[PDB]
Amino acid sequence: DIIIATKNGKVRGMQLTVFGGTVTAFLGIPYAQPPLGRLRFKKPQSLTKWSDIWNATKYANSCCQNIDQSFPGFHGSEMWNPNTDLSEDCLYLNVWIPAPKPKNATVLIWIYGGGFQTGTSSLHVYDGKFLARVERVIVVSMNYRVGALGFLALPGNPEAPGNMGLFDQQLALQWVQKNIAAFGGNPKSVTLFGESAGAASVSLHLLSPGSHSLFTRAILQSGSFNAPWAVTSLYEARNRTLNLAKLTGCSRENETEIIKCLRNKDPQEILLNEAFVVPYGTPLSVNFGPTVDGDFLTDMPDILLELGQFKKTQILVGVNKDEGTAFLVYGAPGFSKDNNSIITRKEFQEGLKIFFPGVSEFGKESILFHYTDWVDDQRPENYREALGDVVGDYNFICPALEFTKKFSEWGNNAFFYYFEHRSSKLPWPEWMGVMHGYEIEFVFGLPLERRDQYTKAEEILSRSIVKRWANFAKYGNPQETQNQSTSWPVFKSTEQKYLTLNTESTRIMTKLRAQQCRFWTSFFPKV
Ligand SMILES: *[C@@H]1O[C@H](CO[C@@H]2O[C@@H](C)[C@@H](O)[C@@H](O)[C@@H]2O)[C@@H](O[C@@H]2O[C@H](CO)[C@@H](O)[C@H](O)[C@H]2NC(C)=O)[C@H](O)[C@H]1NC(C)=O
Ligand SMILES: *[C@@H]1O[C@H](CO[C@@H]2O[C@@H](C)[C@@H](O)[C@@H](O)[C@@H]2O)[C@@H](O[C@@H]2O[C@H](CO)[C@@H](O)[C@H](O)[C@H]2NC(C)=O)[C@H](O)[C@H]1NC(C)=O
Ligand SMILES: CN(C)CCNC(=O)c1cc2c(cnn2CC2CCCCC2)cc1Cc1ccc(F)cc1F
Ligand SMILES: *[C@@H]1O[C@H](CO[C@@H]2O[C@@H](C)[C@@H](O)[C@@H](O)[C@@H]2O)[C@@H](O)[C@H](O)[C@H]1NC(C)=O
Ligand SMILES: *[C@@H]1O[C@H](CO[C@@H]2O[C@@H](C)[C@@H](O)[C@@H](O)[C@@H]2O)[C@@H](O)[C@H](O)[C@H]1NC(C)=O
Ligand SMILES: *[C@@H]1O[C@H](CO)[C@@H](O)[C@H](O)[C@H]1NC(C)=O
Ligand SMILES: *[C@@H]1O[C@H](CO)[C@@H](O)[C@H](O)[C@H]1NC(C)=O
Repeated sequence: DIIIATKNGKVRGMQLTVFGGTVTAFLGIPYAQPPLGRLRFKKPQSLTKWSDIWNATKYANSCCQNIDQSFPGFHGSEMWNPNTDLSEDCLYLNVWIPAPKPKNATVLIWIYGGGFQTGTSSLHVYDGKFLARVERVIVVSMNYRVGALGFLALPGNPEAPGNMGLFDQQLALQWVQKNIAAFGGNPKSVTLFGESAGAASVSLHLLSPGSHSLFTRAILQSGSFNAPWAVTSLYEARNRTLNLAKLTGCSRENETEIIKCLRNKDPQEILLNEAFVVPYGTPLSVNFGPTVDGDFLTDMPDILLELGQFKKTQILVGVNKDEGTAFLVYGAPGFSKDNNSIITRKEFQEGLKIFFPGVSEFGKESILFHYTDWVDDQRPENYREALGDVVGDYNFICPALEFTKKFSEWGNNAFFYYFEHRSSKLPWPEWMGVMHGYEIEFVFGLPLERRDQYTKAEEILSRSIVKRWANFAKYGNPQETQNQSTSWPVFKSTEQKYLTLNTESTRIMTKLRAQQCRFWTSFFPKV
């Protein structure tokens, strides 16, 4: 029996057998007043103590959110949908400490992704019990608000200021500062890590001053704030807020009266109208996301980055080979998870209209120009592979590289990886490759479980990734010093070296997607 006393009360953990060892899990610790009733849309209010022993023995409610209904029954897409009840009462976090209780352990804090509209910390692929067991780090994850309930913004108006989901996270980071010492964790050695919108959330904590003192280092997996889907403009955020007010009858004229009106609508009514607040939509459409609120973010983050105004520390940043493929079966004509999705120039051109709806005819032509100079015109998958690369280079790879370039320029160590291993278990078709989101199980040491059908080569690759991530977290340097591993160079805006992760040879390469990213980063922004 194990009971930790937090500043707000006592909490009872539970015991987990992992790899002939024992990990203690604390699942579902409240970290704020439930944002219910008059607290909907407002910032997370601090929590009143409890006298009891909170039985943090089961994952808490996931936050309200629309569910991806594109592949019922299919574990490839369903493994990402929430696996506890949805509920506005969802501000909870989890703690995996190694047993025997550590003394002064590095803390890893996981922020999930999901387009800022979806996600939950209780996913099987976010299970921190492995990392605690193998590397004796403490893993913490939290649920934060998503969609309108977590990112609605009427600027200046505390009734709905924006970035509430980000403030949810930041209140969790602070819970860890005030409480993790009781769990055997060193609040002075905290590494934020996250994926996709999680990764972009991590970058926004580097920029936000109120986060400066809540963490030590940062890890950005397939995502950063300068990604085109990541920050909403103050204009759009109001249009999207008001358009939502029409669709729900809640359109008033006193702004606060509008918010008053939405607080009395049902979570399902708000959930069901979010989709239409944009006039056109793409599969990469963050309807309600981060904005420049003058509280969490003081200015347009693209400026803060450019002018060095961020927490000075080490970052580890990477992306997956085929970031873009998953999105093609959510709309692109001629694509399917269930055939080889060979497509034509005309199908290719039509999918550009799908993925860049507001872009001029010449913008769409320029994308076709820079991705169809076929080295070999014979290949039939030319246009299929091109579109995946379009979406992946524009939405994920290039913004990650540009962020690492820019952030390293102010003198901090940065390490870049390129994950190129396709899971031996992966349930999606082969034309999709190394998909967005499918390094996460390797980062969390799930292949370390030999009773899971992963190959032995995958066991090692996970084992090495878990070592590298932990060393980065403890000592700001992501090396695997013992097993004669390939050393991981720092990323310098000059030479731009990165590490490839794979089951065969881990190599050191240079200037990833240089041709493609000069286009996306210098030309295309101007069209
Ligand atoms: C700001 O919002 C208006 C309104 O959008 C319409 O109403 C919403 C509730 C939602 O259902 C949208 O799809 C609606 O279109 C936008 O103006 C609309 O623009 C679209 C573009 O296709 C047009 O078809 C509609 O008829 C327009 N309706 C009105 C009332 O103007 C406007 O474009 C939005 N601004 C931005 C920057 O997105
Ligand atoms: C690949 O499949 C797509 C998707 O269509 C569905 O999936 C198939 C596996 C099969 O069950 C189809 O009958 C399904 O409808 C096909 O795209 C369709 O293509 C036809 C003709 O090309 C067109 O009328 C439809 O509008 C398309 N629908 C969608 C949703 O894209 C595509 O033709 C298949 N291509 C190859 C090369 O196999
Ligand atoms: C990385 N994790 C975050 C993976 C989780 N799902 C997605 O990221 C995703 C979601 C998508 C789309 C297009 N529309 N929606 C709708 C969402 C958002 C709003 C309400 C309905 C649900 C595309 C993708 C990309 C995607 C899908 C499956 C997958 F295996 C890996 C992936 F990369
Ligand atoms: C919280 O849990 C208390 C003790 O839990 C029970 O006993 C221990 C030894 C374990 O076996 C555990 O799995 C058992 O459930 C309960 O006595 C107490 O009522 C619980 N409080 C709640 C659920 O509010
Ligand atoms: C815990 O340790 C604190 C300082 O050490 C920290 O850990 C190492 C790994 C580095 O990241 C370093 O920067 C950190 O400062 C002490 O101040 C603290 O009192 C220690 N507490 C206990 C209970 O051991
Ligand atoms: C809007 O309504 C609120 C709630 O009564 C009120 O306090 C606020 O001052 C109003 N503002 C205007 C401009 O009418
Ligand atoms: C190093 O190699 C041994 C086998 O010689 C393996 O059991 C161990 O876990 C490895 N550690 C890593 C890759 O971090």
